[PDB]
Amino acid sequence: KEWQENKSWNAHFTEHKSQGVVVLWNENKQQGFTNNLKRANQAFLPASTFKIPNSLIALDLGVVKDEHQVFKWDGQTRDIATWNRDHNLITAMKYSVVPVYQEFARQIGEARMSKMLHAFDYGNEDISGNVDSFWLDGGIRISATEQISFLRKLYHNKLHVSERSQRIVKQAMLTEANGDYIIRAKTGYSTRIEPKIGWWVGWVELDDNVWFFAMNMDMPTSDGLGLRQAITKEVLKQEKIIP
Amino acid sequence: EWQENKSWNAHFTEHKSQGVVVLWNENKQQGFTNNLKRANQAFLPASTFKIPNSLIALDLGVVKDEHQVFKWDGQTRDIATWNRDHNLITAMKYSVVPVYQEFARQIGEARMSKMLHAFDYGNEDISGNVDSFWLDGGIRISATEQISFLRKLYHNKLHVSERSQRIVKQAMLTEANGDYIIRAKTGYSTRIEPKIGWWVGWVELDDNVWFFAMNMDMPTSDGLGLRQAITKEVLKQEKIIP
Ligand SMILES: *C(=O)N1C[C@H](NOS(=O)(=O)O)CC[C@H]1F
Ligand SMILES: *C(=O)N1C[C@H](NOS(=O)(=O)O)CC[C@H]1F
Ligand SMILES: [Cl-]
Repeated sequence: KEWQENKSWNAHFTEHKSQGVVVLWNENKQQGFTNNLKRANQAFLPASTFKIPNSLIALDLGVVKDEHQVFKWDGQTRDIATWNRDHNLITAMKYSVVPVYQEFARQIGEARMSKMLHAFDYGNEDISGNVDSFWLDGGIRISATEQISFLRKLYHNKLHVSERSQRIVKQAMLTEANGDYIIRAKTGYSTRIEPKIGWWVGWVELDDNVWFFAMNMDMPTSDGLGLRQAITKEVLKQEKIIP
Repeated sequence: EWQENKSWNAHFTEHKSQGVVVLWNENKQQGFTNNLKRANQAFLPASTFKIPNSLIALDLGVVKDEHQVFKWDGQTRDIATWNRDHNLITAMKYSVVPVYQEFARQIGEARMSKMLHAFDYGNEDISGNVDSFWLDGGIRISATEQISFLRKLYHNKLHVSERSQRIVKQAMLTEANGDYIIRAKTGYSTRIEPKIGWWVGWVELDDNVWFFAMNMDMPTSDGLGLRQAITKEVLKQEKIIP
């Protein structure tokens, strides 16, 4: 089959009194796997996973020159300590620094953002709402399977932006690497509009294959945020993708 | 500019080993070593030569990109991971000599010689076979010369395309987590005394980069793990990694 439902993965959610979906895509076999085919195709606010396309657009338009360019703290002190400092594209991604990406979005502006998301075939392509918040409380919606379609294009340098912009964002997505695998990914937490959900989207690079992944889960409180990565890794371990 | 810290000798002594670690603090423009003399002694690069080889092969279009497949020739060699297909990422990870021998042949002596001059790489001498000179030929490079070369690569200042430099830095990816990223290449000079192990690269932190280059005497393959282990003991002592 091209898509396979594996309800056995539901145990990794229920074991934590959680609900959500993991979607995997085996690039060599062109085969997908999920615990929940319906939720795999349900569209949600992307929240901080939108830093991938936002970074790409900012780079391709020269809003961001390169991964070294420094974005000065605005002096407004905020809840998350790591945000109250200067950043570059690498640290802004790592610490998911909202204010930096709000400024990128304002400099990209409404018209270029809407055109680029259409060029990317990104989710419902709807940027209705505030130009500097629509991915957290506007009209944009993307499903786990749509996140995978977008990430496969980025992985292959097939998005309609320069190869250089694609290579810089994939560098900035680096999360973990050892002698067994490389993960390039981005977390999100949709907190403003119900339902509150966590995201983790990206891919696992092996020696001879790539496994794309997109997961979301109900996230009523920040208490469960570590389960985004932990449930994903339980599934990757079950499927013998990582040791 | 250069500070000798003989207190690091304990990390070699403790493992009944001899060698040099060179660190470079990019933000402060300050270098540190256990041994100024050995830091400036030139050795065969062995598999550390895969960095400049990769760069030249990408810049000339001998390698199209990091996905291009180099087919196994069906000849069983001693290192099991070599006996299969590779791309640039796995060829570097497993240090696959046959792949790089073929790159060196397609590049040719003339283009190889000019590019190592452009890189100011070691003694820029490619005497010996086009496809072994880094293991038993004329090319030699010191730990301090590795750092100069790596700093250029890190900044995209080598005389090759930006694209070539980014692709090789991707191929050098060795380890990453929430505290650091290491981009590096191992080597083992086995043919001509002194038999040594290399580990060269850098540690990316949020707010700085620490370049490193280490070699150590390696009389048998037993000690190869010490290249990374001793380097990490020094990085942990200097509070660079936890
Ligand atoms: C993004 O989804 N953000 C920014 C910040 N943290 O994001 S992340 O899940 O840690 O990557 C707070 C949640 C939301 F506003
Ligand atoms: C290069 O140094 N090589 C190739 C191979 N392994 O190299 S490495 O130390 O693992 O990078 C065997 C020794 C030497 F010929
Ligand atoms: Cl990378």
